[PDB]
Amino acid sequence: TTILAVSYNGGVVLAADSRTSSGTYVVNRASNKLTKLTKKIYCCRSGSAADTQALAERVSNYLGSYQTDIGAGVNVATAANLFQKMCYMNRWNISAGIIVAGYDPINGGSVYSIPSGGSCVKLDYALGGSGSIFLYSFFDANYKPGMSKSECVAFCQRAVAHAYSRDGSSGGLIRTITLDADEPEDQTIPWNRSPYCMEKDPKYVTQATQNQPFSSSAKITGNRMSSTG
Amino acid sequence: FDKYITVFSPEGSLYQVEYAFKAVTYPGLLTVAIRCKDAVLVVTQHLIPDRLMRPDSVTALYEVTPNIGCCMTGRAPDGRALVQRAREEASDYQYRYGVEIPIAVLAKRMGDKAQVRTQQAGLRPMGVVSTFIGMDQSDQDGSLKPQIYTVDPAGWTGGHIACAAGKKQVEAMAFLEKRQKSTELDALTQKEAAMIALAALQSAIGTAVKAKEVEVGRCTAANPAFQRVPNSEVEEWLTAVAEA
Repeated sequence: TTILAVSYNGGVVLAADSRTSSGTYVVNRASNKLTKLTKKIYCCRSGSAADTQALAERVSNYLGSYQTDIGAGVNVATAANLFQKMCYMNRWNISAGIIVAGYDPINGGSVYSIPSGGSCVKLDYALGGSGSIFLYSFFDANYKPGMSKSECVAFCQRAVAHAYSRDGSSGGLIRTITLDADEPEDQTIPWNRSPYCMEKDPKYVTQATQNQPFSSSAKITGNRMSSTG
Repeated sequence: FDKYITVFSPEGSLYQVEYAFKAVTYPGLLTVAIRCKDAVLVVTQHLIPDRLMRPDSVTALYEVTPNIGCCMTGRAPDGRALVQRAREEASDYQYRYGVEIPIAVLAKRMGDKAQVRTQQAGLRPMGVVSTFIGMDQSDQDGSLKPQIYTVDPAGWTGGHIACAAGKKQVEAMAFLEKRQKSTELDALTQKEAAMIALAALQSAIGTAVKAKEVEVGRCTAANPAFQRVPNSEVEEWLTAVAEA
């Protein structure tokens, strides 16, 4: 699993791979890991699909009841503090690594990492799931806050790609979603048109010189590719 | 002794429940809902005699879920409390069955809640007539078709082409019934239907109403969410009633 919210000025971008593996076999190739809590407050879901879906629905339900009775929008904070309480109560039973991002009119574009333990850390950008570990360095280098909505999307895709290209667990489609004052823009970058992949990168075209023919000279040439040669 | 608990009289009537139907009449507020072809209105009286009372705050019509709007009539606070039971109910449903509660169910579940208070002694029937309105997806084609459902303190759920509840509900039904013989009432545009509702409100109480002295709820096939109507658009209907 690879997930990441980043905030731009107006709002946020969540982004995700689309692969749920039972370890080494890919059960689903096209999972939506971005899970609507309210109109403008999506959560990303890393870890046991069961547990994050059950929590996303349990919270999406309280936010619905809340949103009705207060007769106003929900603050993203409210979504994250609800999600923290539920991730924290069961922190032993479940295996859930959540990112609640969203837009409310009061604060604008808010992003909360709720990792395993049930911490809840308001941030400029959050990384979750197996394929997070790859991005941390990639962000520290190439991320540059105060991006336009357009760049933050084009960036997050590029990120989710660099992660899913190295991680096994992660892979497939790169779902994003932008949550701001305007109507939510989801887009689903299919692998065949991903911004980065090791396969198409010219760095990795030339093969490692492992096989190497029986020669009369320590001079490494290339691999052996014909039996005749 | 028959009168002060929920038990049958010799003539087979639960007196406490006849006496809750009187608690709907008592406040002197009249609501009229009306289904049209593509939408539902619910028109309520909104009388604030105090100049100091904030108009905004006092509502008859609450949202229950985004797609289903209430309109309580009777003891405001009993209303307020049913709406909370109705929300609890509609959230319970949303969680257990993972879809929005269909209005026909919501009404019928509130029917059974209000029945329980007519059976267990020592609970007071909620002195109020719930008037749930909302679109309901017909499973034949996929079309959103408008619905009204009244619960009453007996626990009697029913659907309605149009309906009234409150002070003059007899005279407001008499006006709608006489205007059901002329027209079809389910082949009407949202505008026409409103003019009939706001003419029934007018006919019943006996006075010309302002766009401030009513609040109006609405759901359409185009916009199925339960909206309050702005006082601008209600004034275009009260000017159009005074003309014809």
